Amino acid sequence: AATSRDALPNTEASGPTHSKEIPALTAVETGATNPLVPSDTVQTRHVVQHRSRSESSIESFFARGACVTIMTVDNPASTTNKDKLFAVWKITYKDTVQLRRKLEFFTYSRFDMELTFVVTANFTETNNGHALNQVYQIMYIPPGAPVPEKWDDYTWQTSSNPSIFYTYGTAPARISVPYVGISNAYSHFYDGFSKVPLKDQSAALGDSLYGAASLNDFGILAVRVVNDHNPTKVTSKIRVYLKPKHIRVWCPRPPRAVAYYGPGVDYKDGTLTPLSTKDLTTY
Amino acid sequence: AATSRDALPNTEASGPTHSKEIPALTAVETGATNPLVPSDTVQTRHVVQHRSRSESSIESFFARGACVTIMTVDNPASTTNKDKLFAVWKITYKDTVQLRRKLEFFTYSRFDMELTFVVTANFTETNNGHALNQVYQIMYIPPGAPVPEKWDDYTWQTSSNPSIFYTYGTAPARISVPYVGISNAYSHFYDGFSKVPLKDQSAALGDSLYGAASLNDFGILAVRVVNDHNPTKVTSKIRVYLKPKHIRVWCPRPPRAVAYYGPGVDYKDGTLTPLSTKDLTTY
Amino acid sequence: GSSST
Amino acid sequence: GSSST
Amino acid sequence: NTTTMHTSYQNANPGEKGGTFTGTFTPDNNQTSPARRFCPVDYLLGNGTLLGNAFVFPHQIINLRTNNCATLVLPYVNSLSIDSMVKHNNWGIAILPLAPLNFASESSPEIPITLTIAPMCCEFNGLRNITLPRLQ
Amino acid sequence: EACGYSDRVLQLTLGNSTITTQEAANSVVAYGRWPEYLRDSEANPVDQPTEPDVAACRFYTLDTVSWTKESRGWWWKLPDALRDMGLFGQNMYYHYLGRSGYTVHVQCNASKFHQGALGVFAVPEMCLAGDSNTTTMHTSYQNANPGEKGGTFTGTFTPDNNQTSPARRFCPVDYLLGNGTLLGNAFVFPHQIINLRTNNCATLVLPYVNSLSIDSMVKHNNWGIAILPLAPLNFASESSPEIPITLTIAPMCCEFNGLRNITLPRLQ
Amino acid sequence: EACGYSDRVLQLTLGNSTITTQEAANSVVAYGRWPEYLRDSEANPVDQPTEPDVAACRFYTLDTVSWTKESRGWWWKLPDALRDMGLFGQNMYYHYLGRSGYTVHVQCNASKFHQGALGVFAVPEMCLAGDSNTTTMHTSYQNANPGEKGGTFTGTFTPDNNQTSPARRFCPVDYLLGNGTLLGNAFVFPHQIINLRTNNCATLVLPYVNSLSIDSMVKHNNWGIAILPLAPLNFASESSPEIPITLTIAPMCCEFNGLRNITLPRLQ
Amino acid sequence: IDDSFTEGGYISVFYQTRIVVPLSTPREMDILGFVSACNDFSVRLLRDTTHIEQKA
Amino acid sequence: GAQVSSQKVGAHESTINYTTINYYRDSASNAASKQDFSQDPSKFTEPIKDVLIKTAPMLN
Amino acid sequence: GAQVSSQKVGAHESTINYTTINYYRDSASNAASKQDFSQDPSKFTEPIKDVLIKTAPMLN
Ligand SMILES: CCCCCCCCCCCCC/C=C\[C@H](O)[C@H](N)CO
Ligand SMILES: CCCCCCCCCCCCC/C=C\[C@H](O)[C@H](N)CO
Ligand SMILES: *C(=O)CCCCCCCCCCCCC
Ligand SMILES: *C(=O)CCCCCCCCCCCCC
Repeated sequence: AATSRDALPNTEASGPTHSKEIPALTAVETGATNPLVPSDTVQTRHVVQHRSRSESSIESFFARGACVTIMTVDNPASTTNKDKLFAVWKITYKDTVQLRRKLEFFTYSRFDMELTFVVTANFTETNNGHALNQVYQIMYIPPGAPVPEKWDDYTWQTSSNPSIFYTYGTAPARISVPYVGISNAYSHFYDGFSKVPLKDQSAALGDSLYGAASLNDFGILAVRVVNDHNPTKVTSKIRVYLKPKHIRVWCPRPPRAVAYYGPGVDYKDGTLTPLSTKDLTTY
Repeated sequence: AATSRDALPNTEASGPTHSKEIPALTAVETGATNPLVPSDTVQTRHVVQHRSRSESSIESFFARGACVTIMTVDNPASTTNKDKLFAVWKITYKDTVQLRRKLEFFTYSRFDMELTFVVTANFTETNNGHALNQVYQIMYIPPGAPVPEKWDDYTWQTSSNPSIFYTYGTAPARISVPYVGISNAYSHFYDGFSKVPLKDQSAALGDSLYGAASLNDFGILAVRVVNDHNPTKVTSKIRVYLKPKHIRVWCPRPPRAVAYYGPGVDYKDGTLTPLSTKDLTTY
Repeated sequence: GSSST
Repeated sequence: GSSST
Repeated sequence: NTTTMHTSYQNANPGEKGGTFTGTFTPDNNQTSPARRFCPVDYLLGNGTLLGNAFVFPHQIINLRTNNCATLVLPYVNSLSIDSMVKHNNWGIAILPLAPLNFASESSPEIPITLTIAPMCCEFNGLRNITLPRLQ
Repeated sequence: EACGYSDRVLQLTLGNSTITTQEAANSVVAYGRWPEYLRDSEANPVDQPTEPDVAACRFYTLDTVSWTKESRGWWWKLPDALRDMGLFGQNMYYHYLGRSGYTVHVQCNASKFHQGALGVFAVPEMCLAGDSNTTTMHTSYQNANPGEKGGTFTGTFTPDNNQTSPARRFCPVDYLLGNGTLLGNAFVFPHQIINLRTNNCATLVLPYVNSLSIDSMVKHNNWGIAILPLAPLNFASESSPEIPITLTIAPMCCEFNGLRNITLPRLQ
Repeated sequence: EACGYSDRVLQLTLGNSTITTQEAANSVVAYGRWPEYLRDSEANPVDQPTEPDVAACRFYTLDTVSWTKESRGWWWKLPDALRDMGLFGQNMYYHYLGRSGYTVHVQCNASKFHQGALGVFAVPEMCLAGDSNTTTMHTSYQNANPGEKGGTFTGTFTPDNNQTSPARRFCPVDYLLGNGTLLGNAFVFPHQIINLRTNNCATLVLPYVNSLSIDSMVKHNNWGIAILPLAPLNFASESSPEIPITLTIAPMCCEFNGLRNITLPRLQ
Repeated sequence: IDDSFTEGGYISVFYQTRIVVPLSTPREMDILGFVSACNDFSVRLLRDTTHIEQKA
Repeated sequence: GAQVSSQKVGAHESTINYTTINYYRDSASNAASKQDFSQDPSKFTEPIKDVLIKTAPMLN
Repeated sequence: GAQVSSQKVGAHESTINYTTINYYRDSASNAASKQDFSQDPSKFTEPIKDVLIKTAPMLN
């Protein structure tokens, strides 16, 4: 029944003491933190406490859209030697660092995912030609479904994959997704492998990456400009924002202290000294 | 129970007088203003008063968006020697003068803040090139959070800072903010310092500005054009409008009579003569 | 439902 | 109809 | 007029001797060693607002024919319940001649002004060693 | 208690095994959750589980290691450290799936004239960092899984530069808890400290923790045990003191699903 | 108590200050009287008293002295030892009258291999003998009142023979309790003994004692604290052992009357 | 952040008496220190940290 | 959750009302009601310790 | 199907409320209520088998 926006406990007035009760003395070897409050070691006045922990609830701590990737696409002249660029991104929160670090204060999590898409475009060649307003197709390709090989091949039909057709210059696109994990929670850390190496099998055959579970965890987003080739080339970027709604988290962890180095917990030489010089008896 | 839109008191009819009652005679040394009404010194008729003070309530006096700053940004050609301009503004009502003077009729205030953003853009070079529609990112960076050094560095990820992605040519952007002060009211005036100079410490070390409290009072707004560099340069301006909603004010003050000169109460030589010539016996 | 002032 | 919390 | 908000702690805080108002603004032009003091112009209440409006602040007038004293009871006023007394002053007392001193036909009259002030309901928190401020 | 009972004097009995201690600092139950069997409401594989009970839920003692002034720390993974322990290991390798909780009892006595403090941490999903700066996530199954001998922490990161035949092992730097986070914060994980003047053991009761009700014990370790000297060993005025550290661990409420032929892993 | 409580382990909290101890020998309340404010039936000055409460009734630590095999003993006077302690000293020097009780906590730890015993005595009206045999009652205010540094006892009476410029100080001979009575009888005064094998502190709660309800704190000391080695310091086989002795004293229920300008005494 | 207006003051540790040891005992040792919040502790205005970054 | 309040009708063509529904959890997001109270000026106009009777001498 | 909840009103100008209607079948589409619960830190701060009494010796 205690809610996140409830006020914290009042300070009760306490006077002088002389007893066998020893709140100040403890033993951290036990694994416990001493539950003390100011009235245990100093004289206090009565204060009616109004402050609350509302903004540090798990939901409120995460209640923000974070950028997780930038996808690049274009629409060139038909005469180009290089193919029309469509983008392919393997969904993850580990390409950027900020949301990753926040989620990694915890070992496991459950949440509904809100994805918001901000789309910007520009001219590249110092031309004077124009381009009519672009429509973009953001196709979700779940693990197993055919990945596009060309900006215009059959897969963009999307009979079953979810697609967003976004019109340039309109409000940024947005969809929600349920908790889609194949486990009862998302694992931010997996201390294991996806294969057991057997003795009767070759080393190559039993091998797999440390800490990786499903190779294609959540599938792909594929993005294209739906408009046909245009004389003047336009390049666009799709910025993807992830917000974890309706979230639950388990098993707290110390936050990432040295720079991220890949999708695992690995660290690079030369980045291992976060702390700065400060003298023991200097304020 | 008396409300701001209630009619003011009726004039009661009053006749001739000859008594020891002396309403007209008073003594302003006491610090009081004589509470007189016309029927105290002249003969009056009965009037049913309909006028009200509804438009001069504190809320109604302030119920307007005031411009507090103009932020400049651009998006140049990629070939430019000069960096792409993103803007950084320390939040305040003291860069402009009009809302400042109104708030300064009072010493302290509490209010919820409504910020509205008007965004305009133009071409600068006498070119003939075009630019596709711009998206702007207005990031709130609270005191402590990393300030952007480049238009495109990691901080624009905003996992925890609030950001507005505004699309050019759409309705002006708007957000609300609660009363966010670290005190129980905003201080329009602070007669003090943020440091005590100690004798045992050097003068430099104990020094601080007169009337300034937290160096970074409310943080920063950082604004950028999210679109990549474009051959033709476009320059934009973001005009910020502040409206104090749900406002309370304490301790009235005489209004600013000579031109503002910085964030403090200081005045400049040559601006100290507001009043004009008028002869004592001239109407 | 509805408040009325 | 309406729930109230 | 080269630097705003630059009055030093020492000059902002005269202790019991107080400070005075001036009829003339006169800018400190020594930029090598700036005075760093206030220059409070009387008709501008020393703060850029007109003295005739100072009556919206709690006040009394000592008009010699009427009275020989002023008594103001002041509550603690602040945007906080409690604060640093050493860093921050809550109230300012400003005494200005609204009508000048005059006597008989003497060219140089003088009468004394004495301030007696009592703290009321004062309470303190955060006890430690004594603060020893740089006051000169 | 007035009948002599103490926080410091405990007896633990599981199966045919008993541990006694006269210098404990109470004992810890991770996240306040005692080990339990999988409930029908949370169940997932439908076949009748194997539950070996006293045959596997008993105290197994691993190889004793040695604490010296140069020790940087030790680590073990569960269930890996127990993979060769009697019928627990057998039941593990014969089944696709398995889940288990543990009582971990770390032992280290010295004397009233010695000093030092071991932080004993139980970490859920204790992913450790690799030795390479050319490839991430490349620690081999064999090196990730030392069995009962465990591994150790180092005070220095030193990258494997042999690109022809890479070592493919962890390089767990102690002040970074071997995973890129600061050791001073490891106390948010269930822990006890063996501070020689106060106590000679640590006892951690660990529930099965995972994002699943049951999983591959052979592919995945649920818990990591990390022991680090928070205050170094010291004795009288000897330059080279040594005291032993012994781990005894008991599986608790372990059940297995998906019986077939035995798994024979490539461990070297 | 069956929930761990001990006669030896105490916590004292006054104002913003706390003392802990794990080796006490209970604590003493002088004459069974806890400190109290002056009652209206016993009151004498009629002006509203100042009662500084937590600002002055808090633990003040005096300068630490050193116990060696040659130490003959130390003494302090109250309120004199506290005359320069924060707002207690200020309240004292601003008022004609003042009364106060005290918690006196003497601190001295060593090791199970050291030995020695300090008698800690609280004496009401602890009048000490002078250094002269030409003049009685001639110890100067300055020498009678050392402030927090206190004074010391001597094993030898040695008369000040400089009659031109007399020393005018005390010559307190230890076996005579510095006042002409035998030290073995000092136990009729409220006391504790710090016997190193048993305890590392003494705690004496002192009521205000006087032939008046309130008096001049600046002219008169109510209590004297005398610390004497009843059994000398000794350690292993060292010829020159040393252990520190620290005094921490808290005023209690202190009230002051007769406010004026501050007293500025001639102390040197 | 470091701010003089909202400064918190000073934590310090001192010898009250001294560390005393018998013979055959280490004469130097370590203490370890720990910090935690009380039940009346709270935070507000969510923001990005400076304790992690992603240059490039 | 609808709030129904009356308008003070100025120019005319019963009580005319208007409806308000709050769409957000945070009261900071709410519009201003403008349903404000007035108070007596006395704390500023008559701050004197002894109550002033205007027909009487201010000084006696 | 309207949900009416109260706001915790911070700055002031009864209980002020706000209204919420879900427009979609999937709870995943719903906004966050922010009507969250707190819990005691004990599973992390006091994970010990024998209950700690803070006035008592932690070790006996
Ligand atoms: C039209 C757009 C549809 C977008 C559909 C996205 C569906 C995929 C949701 C991905 C969920 C990612 C959750 C985050 C990562 C996991 O926590 C960890 N790597 C552990 O499993
Ligand atoms: C995405 C945009 C978010 C914008 C967030 C702005 C938060 C900061 C609110 C600033 C409040 C300024 C209040 C005015 C000034 C103060 O009255 C005085 N200087 C006294 O404290
Ligand atoms: C109280 O509000 C119950 C009556 C509901 C009236 C219709 C509400 C109109 C739509 C509000 C949508 C929710 C706003 C987030
Ligand atoms: C419960 O909702 C009954 C009251 C209905 C109030 C008005 C609903 C406002 C419009 C909702 C449209 C449907 C959303 C798909």
